[PDB]
Amino acid sequence: VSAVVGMSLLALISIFASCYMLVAARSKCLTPYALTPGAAVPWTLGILCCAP
Amino acid sequence: GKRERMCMKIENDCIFEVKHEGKVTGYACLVGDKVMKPAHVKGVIDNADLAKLAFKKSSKYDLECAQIPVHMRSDASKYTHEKPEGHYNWHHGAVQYSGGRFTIPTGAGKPGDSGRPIFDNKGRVVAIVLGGANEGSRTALSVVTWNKDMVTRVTPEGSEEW
Repeated sequence: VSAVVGMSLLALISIFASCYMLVAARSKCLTPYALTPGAAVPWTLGILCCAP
Repeated sequence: GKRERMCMKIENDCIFEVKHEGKVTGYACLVGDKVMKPAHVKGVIDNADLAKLAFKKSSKYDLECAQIPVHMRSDASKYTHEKPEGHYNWHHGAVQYSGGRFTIPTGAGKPGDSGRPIFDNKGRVVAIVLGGANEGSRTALSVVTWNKDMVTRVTPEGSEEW
């Protein structure tokens, strides 16, 4: 029971960290286009990442 | 003369206050279809619905941007990105742009005046001032531009934050 609990906790923490770091990378990549006045994200980028 | 009059007229409607502890600290600008506000200073915007909305802040670029409420669209500011070398207008005296650098003669700026927009010959905004670095009898201005779609920071050595 200790081994299965530890393995489950490790897997959950790994997937959580990976998802959080990926979404942080997305936010960092798409941040500068929202700051430029006017302008518009490329449709390819707007498809590969959900661009408002 | 009349140019200063029109600059004051547009400034009385575009730039907004930032308030803290009985003292004004910073100025926010309404550029194009977004709101610029340098993120380094912290305070309450002297407005009702401007401070009620949600912002997007970047510390790498030291700024924060917002989307206009639909009821202030007409109070635009006619953004632009062309930057010919030469003279430009500013609320505290004309600036000189040369060699990719912004220069002001000695200390024409006050410490805490970060956020003043700069207007071109036609009155369109080009850059927002962030800081300054004094050398000799001149001061180089660290500002941000809007070349194409990316925002570029230019900062000289020894720049002190305003």
